[PDB]
Amino acid sequence: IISLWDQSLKPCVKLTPLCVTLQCTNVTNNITDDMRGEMKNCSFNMTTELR
Amino acid sequence: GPGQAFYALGDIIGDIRQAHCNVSKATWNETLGKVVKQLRKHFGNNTIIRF
Amino acid sequence: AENLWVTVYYGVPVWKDAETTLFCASDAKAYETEKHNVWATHACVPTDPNPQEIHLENVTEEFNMWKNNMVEQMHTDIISLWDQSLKPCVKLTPLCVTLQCTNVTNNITDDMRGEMKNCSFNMTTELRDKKQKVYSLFYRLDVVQINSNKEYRLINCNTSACTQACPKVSFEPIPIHYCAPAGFAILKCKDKKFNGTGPCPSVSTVQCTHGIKPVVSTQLLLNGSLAEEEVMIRSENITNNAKNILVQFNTPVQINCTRPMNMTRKSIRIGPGQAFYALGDIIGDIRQAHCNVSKATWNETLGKVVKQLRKHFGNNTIIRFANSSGGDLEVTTHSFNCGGEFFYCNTSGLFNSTWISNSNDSITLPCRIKQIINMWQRIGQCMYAPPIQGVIRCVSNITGLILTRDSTTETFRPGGGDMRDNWRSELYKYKVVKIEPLGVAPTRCKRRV
Amino acid sequence: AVFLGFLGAAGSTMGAASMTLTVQARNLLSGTVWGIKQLQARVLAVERYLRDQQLLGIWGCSGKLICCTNVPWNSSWSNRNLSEIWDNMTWLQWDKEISNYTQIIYGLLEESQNQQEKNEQD
Amino acid sequence: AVFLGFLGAAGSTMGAASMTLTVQARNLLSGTVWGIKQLQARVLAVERYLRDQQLLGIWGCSGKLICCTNVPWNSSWSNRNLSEIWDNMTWLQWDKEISNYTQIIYGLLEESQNQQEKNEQD
Amino acid sequence: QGQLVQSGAELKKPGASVKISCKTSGYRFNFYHINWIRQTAGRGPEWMGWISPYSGDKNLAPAFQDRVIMTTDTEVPVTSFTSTGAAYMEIRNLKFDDTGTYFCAKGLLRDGSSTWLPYLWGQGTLLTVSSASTKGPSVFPLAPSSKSTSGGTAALGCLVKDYFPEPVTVSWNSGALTSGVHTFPAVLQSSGLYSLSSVVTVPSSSLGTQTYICNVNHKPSNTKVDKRVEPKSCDKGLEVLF
Ligand SMILES: *[C@@H]1O[C@H](CO)[C@@H](O[C@@H]2O[C@H](CO)[C@@H](O[C@@H]3O[C@H](CO[C@H]4O[C@H](CO)[C@@H](O)[C@H](O)[C@@H]4O)[C@@H](O)[C@H](O[C@H]4O[C@H](CO)[C@@H](O)[C@H](O)[C@@H]4O[C@H]4O[C@H](CO)[C@@H](O)[C@H](O)[C@@H]4O)[C@@H]3O)[C@H](O)[C@H]2NC(C)=O)[C@H](O)[C@H]1NC(C)=O
Ligand SMILES: *[C@@H]1O[C@H](CO)[C@@H](O[C@@H]2O[C@H](CO)[C@@H](O[C@@H]3O[C@H](CO[C@H]4O[C@H](CO)[C@@H](O)[C@H](O[C@H]5O[C@H](CO)[C@@H](O)[C@H](O)[C@@H]5O)[C@@H]4O)[C@@H](O)[C@H](O[C@H]4O[C@H](CO)[C@@H](O)[C@H](O)[C@@H]4O)[C@@H]3O)[C@H](O)[C@H]2NC(C)=O)[C@H](O)[C@H]1NC(C)=O
Ligand SMILES: *[C@@H]1O[C@H](CO)[C@@H](O[C@@H]2O[C@H](CO)[C@@H](O[C@@H]3O[C@H](CO[C@H]4O[C@H](CO)[C@@H](O)[C@H](O)[C@@H]4O)[C@@H](O)[C@H](O[C@H]4O[C@H](CO)[C@@H](O)[C@H](O)[C@@H]4O)[C@@H]3O)[C@H](O)[C@H]2NC(C)=O)[C@H](O)[C@H]1NC(C)=O
Ligand SMILES: *[C@@H]1O[C@H](CO)[C@@H](O[C@@H]2O[C@H](CO)[C@@H](O[C@@H]3O[C@H](CO[C@H]4O[C@H](CO)[C@@H](O)[C@H](O)[C@@H]4O)[C@@H](O)[C@H](O[C@H]4O[C@H](CO)[C@@H](O)[C@H](O)[C@@H]4O)[C@@H]3O)[C@H](O)[C@H]2NC(C)=O)[C@H](O)[C@H]1NC(C)=O
Ligand SMILES: *[C@@H]1O[C@H](CO)[C@@H](O[C@@H]2O[C@H](CO)[C@@H](O)[C@H](O)[C@H]2NC(C)=O)[C@H](O)[C@H]1NC(C)=O
Ligand SMILES: *[C@@H]1O[C@H](CO)[C@@H](O[C@@H]2O[C@H](CO)[C@@H](O)[C@H](O)[C@H]2NC(C)=O)[C@H](O)[C@H]1NC(C)=O
Ligand SMILES: *[C@@H]1O[C@H](CO)[C@@H](O[C@@H]2O[C@H](CO)[C@@H](O)[C@H](O)[C@H]2NC(C)=O)[C@H](O)[C@H]1NC(C)=O
Ligand SMILES: *[C@@H]1O[C@H](CO)[C@@H](O[C@@H]2O[C@H](CO)[C@@H](O)[C@H](O)[C@H]2NC(C)=O)[C@H](O)[C@H]1NC(C)=O
Ligand SMILES: *[C@@H]1O[C@H](CO)[C@@H](O[C@@H]2O[C@H](CO)[C@@H](O)[C@H](O)[C@H]2NC(C)=O)[C@H](O)[C@H]1NC(C)=O
Ligand SMILES: *[C@@H]1O[C@H](CO)[C@@H](O[C@@H]2O[C@H](CO)[C@@H](O)[C@H](O)[C@H]2NC(C)=O)[C@H](O)[C@H]1NC(C)=O
Ligand SMILES: *[C@@H]1O[C@H](CO)[C@@H](O[C@@H]2O[C@H](CO)[C@@H](O)[C@H](O)[C@H]2NC(C)=O)[C@H](O)[C@H]1NC(C)=O
Ligand SMILES: *[C@@H]1O[C@H](CO)[C@@H](O[C@@H]2O[C@H](CO)[C@@H](O)[C@H](O)[C@H]2NC(C)=O)[C@H](O)[C@H]1NC(C)=O
Ligand SMILES: *[C@@H]1O[C@H](CO)[C@@H](O[C@@H]2O[C@H](CO)[C@@H](O)[C@H](O)[C@H]2NC(C)=O)[C@H](O)[C@H]1NC(C)=O
Ligand SMILES: *[C@@H]1O[C@H](CO)[C@@H](O[C@@H]2O[C@H](CO)[C@@H](O)[C@H](O)[C@H]2NC(C)=O)[C@H](O)[C@H]1NC(C)=O
Ligand SMILES: *[C@@H]1O[C@H](CO)[C@@H](O)[C@H](O)[C@H]1NC(C)=O
Ligand SMILES: *[C@@H]1O[C@H](CO)[C@@H](O)[C@H](O)[C@H]1NC(C)=O
Ligand SMILES: *[C@@H]1O[C@H](CO)[C@@H](O)[C@H](O)[C@H]1NC(C)=O
Ligand SMILES: *[C@@H]1O[C@H](CO)[C@@H](O)[C@H](O)[C@H]1NC(C)=O
Ligand SMILES: *[C@@H]1O[C@H](CO)[C@@H](O)[C@H](O)[C@H]1NC(C)=O
Ligand SMILES: *[C@@H]1O[C@H](CO)[C@@H](O)[C@H](O)[C@H]1NC(C)=O
Repeated sequence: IISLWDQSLKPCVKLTPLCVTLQCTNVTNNITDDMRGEMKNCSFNMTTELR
Repeated sequence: GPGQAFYALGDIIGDIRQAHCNVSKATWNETLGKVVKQLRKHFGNNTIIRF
Repeated sequence: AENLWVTVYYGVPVWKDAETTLFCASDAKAYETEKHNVWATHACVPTDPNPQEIHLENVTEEFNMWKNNMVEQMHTDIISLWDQSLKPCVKLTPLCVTLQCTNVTNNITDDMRGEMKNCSFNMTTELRDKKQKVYSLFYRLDVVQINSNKEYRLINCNTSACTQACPKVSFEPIPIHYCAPAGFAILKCKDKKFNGTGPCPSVSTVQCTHGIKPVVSTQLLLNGSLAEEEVMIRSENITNNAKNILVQFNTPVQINCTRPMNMTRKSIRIGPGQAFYALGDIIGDIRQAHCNVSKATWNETLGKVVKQLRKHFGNNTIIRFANSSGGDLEVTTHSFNCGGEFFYCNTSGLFNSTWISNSNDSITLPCRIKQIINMWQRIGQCMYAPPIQGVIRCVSNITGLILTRDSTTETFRPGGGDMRDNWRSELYKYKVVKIEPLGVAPTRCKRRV
Repeated sequence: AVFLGFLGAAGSTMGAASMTLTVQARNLLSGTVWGIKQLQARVLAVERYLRDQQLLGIWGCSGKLICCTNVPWNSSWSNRNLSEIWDNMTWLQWDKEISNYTQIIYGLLEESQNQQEKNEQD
Repeated sequence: AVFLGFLGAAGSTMGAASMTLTVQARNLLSGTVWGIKQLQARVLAVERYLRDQQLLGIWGCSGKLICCTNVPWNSSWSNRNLSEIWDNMTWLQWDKEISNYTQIIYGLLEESQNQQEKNEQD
Repeated sequence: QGQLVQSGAELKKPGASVKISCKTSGYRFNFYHINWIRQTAGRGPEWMGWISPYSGDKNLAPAFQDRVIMTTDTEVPVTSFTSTGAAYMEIRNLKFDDTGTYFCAKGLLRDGSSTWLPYLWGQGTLLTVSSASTKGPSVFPLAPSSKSTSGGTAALGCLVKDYFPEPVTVSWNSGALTSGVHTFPAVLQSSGLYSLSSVVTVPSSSLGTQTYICNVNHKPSNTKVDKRVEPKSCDKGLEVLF
């Protein structure tokens, strides 16, 4: 199951430039202070089709 | 890019409420008894098994 | 009286139709074209010095060139070998930097847009921080703009990260033979007037095919084997217009294609070790890549072909010809490789005709050149053709067409949409069979006590 | 000597094709993208060879070529005369007509051998 | 006909398991992450088959199933009576008890064949 | 298991173009031999010669050693075993003792001491060696008659009178009514002209439910008469049933 696992991911997309710093906030809501906000909404700089 | 395509999440459509799981209480309250019934054949005819 | 008894027989001449895993064969001379692995062979078993064929007398077998397997097999194989040859070579992943381009150095004739472009760009050096200002030239098809004053980017940077072919390998189509494993057979239909399908009267058996070279092109099958007696056409459904009409030749019409520009290959290092092979300045005049076909020879061969159309479309009909309808470069033009560059040649010139029958001259042809190719549905890859230094001239035989057809009268248009048909052109003579030598029979015999 | 060639007697009459039986058996064995292809083929060769050899072994024959057994010819297996077969038909024709009932005969030719061996010894 | 099945006579008495000997021999051969697995297994199949077939060949037998030889039964190889074995024991039991001295017997059954052949010819 | 086609032949004078062809179906055309035989009313059944389509070896009888020529054509396959060929024969020196039907018949099997013995036969092509001129058939309709009053069975047909030479073909409804048909031989009159009759037996209850069209085809004169036979009879033993 492990071998098949890595073999299925060998040709797929690597996120090596997805480690750019992120700028995040809590999600769009009437926050109930108790819930910390399970999701986050984040802007980041990403490289385009050109380097 | 190039060709590499990150599949991000976008905005949310609808209310907010987490992922949950449902198990019928009665069925489980019966199966747990069925299991403890087989524990006592290992831990003495009359013992108490907490969880 | 006598009662028959089964007797067991080994090595009975009985086969069954099947497919299997076939393997190559190369000429002994070909392993001396070393050129550091010219594309296929480096690991292939030599071809027999004394090959043999066994004419299966009295035998009849039903071929089906369209329902073959060595075509699907060969087609997937050429792709596999294709990616395997580019796995160790140089990837252009940082060659998607923005470019700053102008038209080429000339007294522009306003009509011509300028087929090439001269471009400065920032490139990374052998060190990850310092950068350069190198200049290179690109063909019109490779680049596309975004709007500083003007700019450009490579057309591949929005589709796929590409890899450059090592300029060490060659693309020469060498004769490859397809041989069968042990306990298997390949049947050769030695029938002159064979239309590919059905019972071939005289059949022979052979282990390996004759030398079939991977000449890959569109609308024009090149360098293959001509028909023996008459130009015989082959099509799955002559009635269903949506099926390509593969045409085989009887005379090899001669074609001479060149690119006159004497060129520069400047090795731009984008380190470390990675070495982009850019084009440099141009040495000499400017005039595109063209193709020459003798008008008279083609005006005669076309008659020879239409003569065989009328045996399908009525004793007395009119067959017009037109150029491609519309689509990509790979479909509407004469996509092929010669000497290292990929020509896309307009086919409108040859298809000028209309057929009403019941000195020295040539028909010059105008080709565009591409380097960044996306060959195949989308599964070749995108690959940068390393620029060739010098003048590139090749002479070739044309041996067939890949036609298509659009009800008063009917016209024909060049196709070549899919690459399997190219192999089906020369792979029509062969079929694969399992050998099953367990023949049980009755005879008047009992086993000893 | 008569040597038409490998499979050369596939279209000749079955009696005539009995004359060339050693040539077909001889060439049956014929003892990195390309590598996996070649190797795979080279394994399926010995497997296709050893299946038929295994059968020819467990039918007691073991001896290459024509081999007799004490199985009665159930006439329903395409009843024709002997002169109607060994002077007329060819092996492709033949195995086609017999293909239906082939498997049953392979099954019968199994079991009879074993009993023979067993009580033969003893 | 009696067909208990492949290995069906592994728990029956050895005499009774002599009755089913063709079924086990039949199914012994049974003629990219997954690919290397499958292929490796498919090679070890023919190797395990050809080792035992090689032995059955160089003991002069060559003939499938029960095969006699002129080797004397050294009684120390689990001395029991014949009725004490072929009406009572099962083949797993048996080969377990005989497992100790097996290799020696395989060695002896080698050498005697050869001399037989040699002077038999000549 | 296939049937061999034999080509019908023109009446011919002691000199004229002479040939008869033969077609095939449902067999491997080059294995089996091809034997020719001719049955005249004066000398009996006589074997002429045989020829193999694969090799081409003809062995003729000395009685046809210098006046008959045999020919075979090329095979046109259908499947891996079955095929479709043909073979002609031209018998020159047309004497009057040659008058009479004659045939094609192929060999039995491919090998042995009985390779060519004729197992599968043909339909039959008929000659008439005659200086006498061709004559067309006078096709009259024959009136139905009572075969059984209690069982309700009748008979109706056509009469082909005064034709030369043999033969004349007679069909029904372009080939629809073949059950109960009985065609009688033609007698030659004291003049040189034949005459035959023909009658199919059909029930008496079929009047406006089936059309009866006797199609008399005579090829040497190129005439096709399509007579309509009336289902109303004139017998006083069948009128009891209508
Ligand atoms: C349909 O079929 C025709 C004919 O079959 C075919 O035309 C052939 O085209 C190719 C190239 O397009 C031609 O190949 C070239 O041949 C010559 C030299 O070959 C001869 O040279 C020696 C000299 O003694 C002879 O003795 C010997 O026998 C050879 O026959 C050259 O022009 C080419 O050499 C270069 O290109 C090849 C790699 O691409 C290598 O063969 C060779 O190493 C050379 O590469 C070198 O070029 C670099 C330039 O700077 C150099 O720096 C490197 O070191 C590099 O190694 C080439 O071999 C062939 O001759 C034509 N046919 C004939 C009969 O001559 C058509 O192409 C074909 N159709 C299609 C679509 O392909
Ligand atoms: C492909 O398939 C075809 C047809 O199925 C095969 O051709 C047939 O082959 C068989 C043999 O297997 C033939 O049967 C034999 O027939 C011969 C011929 O008869 C003799 O008489 C002829 C007329 O008098 C004469 O023309 C013949 O001449 C030939 O022979 C020699 C050379 O061999 C020479 O004279 C010529 O060059 C001709 O070629 C011939 O002399 C006959 O002699 C045989 O009888 C003997 O053999 C049988 C056993 O086969 C035996 O039982 C007899 O008692 C006798 O001893 C035998 O009948 C057959 O005639 C061929 N033709 C057909 C069937 O139409 C062909 O062989 C297949 N090819 C392959 C590669 O297998
Ligand atoms: C996660 O965080 C991101 C932030 O990056 C959010 O994305 C932004 O979402 C907001 C909505 O909350 C977007 O703001 C909207 O933009 C629309 C598009 O504007 C265009 O057109 C207008 C003129 O029509 C131009 O002025 C402008 O330049 C654009 O060209 C506007 O149409 C919207 O206006 C509507 O809302 C206002 C609110 O006051 C009303 O007053 C108006 O009348 C009108 O109804 C609105 O301004 C913003 O564009 C998004 N930016 C990006 C980069 O995506 C995600 O929404 C957020 N998601 C979650 C789940 O938290
Ligand atoms: C694609 O576009 C690129 C632009 O990046 C072009 O490359 C430039 O090409 C021009 C020629 O058109 C080059 O200009 C020439 O530079 C030569 C080298 O200069 C060195 O030496 C001089 C002193 O000798 C120093 O001043 C200088 O700093 C350098 O150290 C000069 O020798 C040339 O001078 C000649 O031409 C002038 C033209 O007026 C005459 O007046 C002179 O007398 C003399 O004959 C000339 O200046 C330029 O250097 C190239 N730059 C780069 C980065 O390559 C490609 O040519 C162009 N290609 C195509 C096909 O369009
Ligand atoms: C993403 O990139 C933006 C520009 O697209 C950057 O914005 C800079 O932010 C710094 C403050 O950290 C300012 O001093 C600069 O003037 C901004 N503009 C520049 C550098 O061009 C920033 O680095 C990134 N912002 C994120 C990750 O939230
Ligand atoms: C899990 O889901 C299934 C289906 O959604 C539930 O089964 C349904 O139960 C109702 C009765 O309350 C029936 O009317 C439906 O026909 C059932 N559906 C099916 C597909 O059988 C089940 O109750 C759920 N269990 C829990 C614990 O939530
Ligand atoms: C390539 O890099 C050069 C520097 O080698 C860059 O030149 C800059 O151009 C911008 C205008 O777009 C000026 O504002 C800067 O002052 C220039 N110098 C810098 C940033 O050091 C430029 O980004 C690139 N030029 C191309 C691609 O033509
Ligand atoms: C192009 O076609 C010509 C035929 O005009 C080929 O020349 C023949 O080649 C074959 C062997 O392939 C020889 O047997 C013939 O004798 C040659 N003919 C003549 C007139 O010399 C030529 O080889 C073809 N070139 C290719 C396929 O690259
Ligand atoms: C294309 O241009 C190059 C120049 O870069 C030519 O190479 C020269 O060739 C001559 C003789 O052929 C030599 O004497 C020079 O030394 C070469 N120059 C260099 C820089 O190597 C080449 O010949 C030209 N090609 C053609 C077909 O004219
Ligand atoms: C294709 O090229 C060949 C060779 O360059 C041309 O053949 C030459 O024709 C001339 C006559 O005009 C002869 O004198 C030469 O001997 C030929 N050369 C060879 C190698 O045979 C041919 O004419 C060209 N064809 C086209 C259509 O341009
Ligand atoms: C096929 O040839 C026709 C000419 O017969 C081309 O039609 C011309 O297309 C251009 C577009 O680039 C127009 O400007 C012209 O007006 C068209 N001419 C006519 C007479 O309609 C057509 O583009 C060609 N197509 C291909 C794929 O080659
Ligand atoms: C292929 O050739 C045809 C004709 O040789 C080209 O069609 C010409 O298109 C231009 C406009 O691009 C028109 O001005 C000409 O009148 C057209 N010529 C004719 C004869 O109609 C065509 O552009 C070429 N290229 C392609 C891709 O089809
Ligand atoms: C097909 O060929 C014809 C002629 O061979 C070309 O027709 C030209 O048509 C224009 C006006 O329509 C005339 O002015 C030219 O004189 C014609 N040519 C000649 C040689 O007379 C036509 O353009 C060709 N079609 C393509 C697509 O190339
Ligand atoms: C290939 O040719 C053969 C004959 O030359 C074709 O077979 C015949 O096809 C016609 C109709 O086209 C039928 O009426 C015949 O009955 C066929 N004969 C047989 C023996 O089947 C065949 O269809 C052709 N196929 C192709 C793809 O061209
Ligand atoms: C986000 O949620 C955290 C949860 O602890 C909370 O403390 C914080 O104030 C929130 N920030 C917002 C709503 O900007
Ligand atoms: C480059 O060529 C195009 C072709 O349309 C032309 O419009 C443009 O003016 C040219 N630019 C130059 C010569 O700088
Ligand atoms: C060929 O096409 C016609 C109509 O386009 C279709 O009816 C037929 O089934 C197709 N295949 C044949 C004739 O084998
Ligand atoms: C040559 O071409 C012209 C038109 O280009 C055509 O009319 C003529 O028929 C052709 N010659 C032959 C012999 O086909
Ligand atoms: C022998 O042939 C008959 C013919 O119908 C068949 O029913 C029978 O099953 C066959 N024998 C065996 C053992 O199957
Ligand atoms: C036979 O059995 C005896 C029992 O002790 C043993 O010692 C002897 O080695 C055996 N024979 C051989 C040849 O080993």
